[PDB]
Amino acid sequence: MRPARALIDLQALRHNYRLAREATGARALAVIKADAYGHGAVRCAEALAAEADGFAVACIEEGLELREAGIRQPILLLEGFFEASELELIVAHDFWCVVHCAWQLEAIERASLARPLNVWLKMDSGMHRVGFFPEDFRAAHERLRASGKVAKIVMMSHFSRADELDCPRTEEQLAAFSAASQGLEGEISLRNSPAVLGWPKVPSDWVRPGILLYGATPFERAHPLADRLRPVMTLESKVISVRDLPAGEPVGYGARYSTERRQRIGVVAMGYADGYPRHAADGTLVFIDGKPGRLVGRVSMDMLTVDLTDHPQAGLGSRVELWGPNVPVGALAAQFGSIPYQLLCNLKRVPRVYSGA
Amino acid sequence: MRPARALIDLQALRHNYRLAREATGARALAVIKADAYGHGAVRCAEALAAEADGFAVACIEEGLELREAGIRQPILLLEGFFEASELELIVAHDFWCVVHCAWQLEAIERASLARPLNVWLKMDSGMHRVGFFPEDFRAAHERLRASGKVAKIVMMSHFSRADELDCPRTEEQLAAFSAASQGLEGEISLRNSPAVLGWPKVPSDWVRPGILLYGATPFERAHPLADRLRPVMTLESKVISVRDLPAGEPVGYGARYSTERRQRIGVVAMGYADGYPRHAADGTLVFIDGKPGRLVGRVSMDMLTVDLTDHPQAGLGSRVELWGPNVPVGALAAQFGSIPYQLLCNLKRVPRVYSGA
Ligand SMILES: *Cc1c(COP(=O)(O)O)cnc(C)c1O
Ligand SMILES: *Cc1c(COP(=O)(O)O)cnc(C)c1O
Ligand SMILES: NCCCC[C@@H](N)C(=O)O
Ligand SMILES: NCCCC[C@@H](N)C(=O)O
Repeated sequence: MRPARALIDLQALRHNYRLAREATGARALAVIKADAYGHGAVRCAEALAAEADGFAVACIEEGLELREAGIRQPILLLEGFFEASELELIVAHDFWCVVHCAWQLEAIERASLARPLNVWLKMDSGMHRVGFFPEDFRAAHERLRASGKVAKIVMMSHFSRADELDCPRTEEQLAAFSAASQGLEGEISLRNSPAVLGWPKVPSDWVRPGILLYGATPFERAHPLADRLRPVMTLESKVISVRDLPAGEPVGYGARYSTERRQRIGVVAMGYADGYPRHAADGTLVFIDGKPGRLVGRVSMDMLTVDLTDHPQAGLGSRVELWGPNVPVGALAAQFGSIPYQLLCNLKRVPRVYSGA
Repeated sequence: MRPARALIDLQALRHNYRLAREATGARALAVIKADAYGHGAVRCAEALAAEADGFAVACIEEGLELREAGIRQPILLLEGFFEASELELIVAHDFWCVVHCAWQLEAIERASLARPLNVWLKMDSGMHRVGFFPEDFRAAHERLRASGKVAKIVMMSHFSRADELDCPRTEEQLAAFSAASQGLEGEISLRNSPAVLGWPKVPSDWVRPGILLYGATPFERAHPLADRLRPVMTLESKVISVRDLPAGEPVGYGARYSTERRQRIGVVAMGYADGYPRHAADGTLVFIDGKPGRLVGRVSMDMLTVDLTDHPQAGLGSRVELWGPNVPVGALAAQFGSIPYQLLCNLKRVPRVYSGA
């Protein structure tokens, strides 16, 4: 069969979750939306179940997936419900539910509920994605309280630029949040991975680490705490064909790359349909049999090419690391204006082989 | 549940397959590797089964998927086998098999085979991906013939730049192929979608249309025949939140976009984990309730934002077309240096709803 695969190190996952808790002194929801950012939500939840305060996902189906698999820890629906008809199963499966807008509030007020809802009331404190404006937040809170449909309320917001350590936007958003929620009782939840790792003045009773769990830094440069993260996914394959070429020969579609000299090229069983980025430029780092090398030629749907010229011992069957502990996925992604989040989420087709369960 | 979904129009698929056959007068393998470029290999094969000469996939597992579903038409493994241990099931499932390199040839020569193999001998005629060099092709052919392990041989190659209609690389590759295969008996197979649509002087007994099946042109400009293709996938969702903003307010992560004026923004239940590109720039075309609109703000993993200011009738629950028959997926992709192939292949999480079966 094809030698492509994605290794998922669950010990590394636990390590990274623990770092988040230790750094903050807060309860932490492991953010495992989008199939744990491509790593496998059920398997990652199972691995964290014994020690996690809870999980967070994008929608009720991701939530139900976890419940069907036997996850009993709290689960937060980060966007709430999309249809009011979801409410009976939200209550029955005991999902914690974000409320970010007026129509959701109204649906709760007129809904017939078997048990009260645990609501995470979301404020738009400056990212202008979802949530109530600061000036509308108090009234929303009082309406949840008055409804008799709501048990606890957690007050929440989310940062747009916490990955920019020299940008004060995070400070501004916190100030707006604190001013608009002042005097309201309940826990608060503000911090994502960059704020957990890099913004120690930001408060939170509940933190919400996503990308750090997977061992990719959200930051563009080294950081003493993010430096301690352990990459979870290794995307790897093998060389399936070798070719000797004279200089000036085009490699792959579009001839973006031509051989610079007489070279030996290896074809690898990996391509953009698997999630490896088509945008990866010539000179992109790869590891070949445990040594640094480069990608040359445009990535195809199923296949990619690497330079074997300075790797005389390498050839057919050599192992190639596309990303992992030697080839950081975030540095790769930022090369062409992406973030590690996207590449990890794009993982498809290849087997996922879990270790450390 | 979340309103995101991908519509797959199987009538459009059949239409596009038929165009390829009609334009060429050749037998056509429907290329449905990578889960039919994200559209669903089994469902697309089932839809084409009654009229298709055959299918082509990337590997034995994609082949087996089709056989398990009851597909009885020929199936070509475009990269052959990755391990010689695949040969017994290749023979038993009657897979046509590419042979592109010496180690595969050698494995066939020493393999014990229950039935002979139908081999597509692949030449590297200038793309320098897989296949035998022209000067090695004849000897490879004679070795297959002499082995007594091989029934038919189809002589094949593949073009690197046929999507560039003003580039003579396609002509050069054909010349090299014809010169090196001259006098050898058997059918030939050279044409992919751009060569089917745009290079009528190129011969082929078997054509291999992939991207045109899905109703996306491989070309950067209009073309009379590619213009007749019908988009197969519609990626759509709905507006899940609306927000009025003053001018100069940042929208989404990174604040790449700030409101230009007083605006109304809508949050859509679609993001890059679903396959919608994170690279999509502000001003990207979308269709909102059947009318042109634009994307503003950076796309998030699960959510994206659109400008509703000039859409006074639109709001909560409005339908948004991300790509499809009004919003061409190829034009979107080429905006930021991608191709339609990648975006379609990246489809994840959302339901696929087939019509026309
Ligand atoms: C995705 C998400 C997170 C996790 O974000 P990271 O930046 O990956 O840590 C936390 N909170 C919310 C509201 C999210 O949507
Ligand atoms: C993917 C593939 C095709 C189909 O290509 P399109 O450009 O999508 O038409 C045809 N032949 C080979 C060898 C392929 O790998
Ligand atoms: N068919 C065009 C799409 C990209 C590459 C593809 N030829 C592959 O088999 O990898
Ligand atoms: N969590 C960061 C990844 C991108 C966006 C994500 N916040 C969403 O819920 O869409």
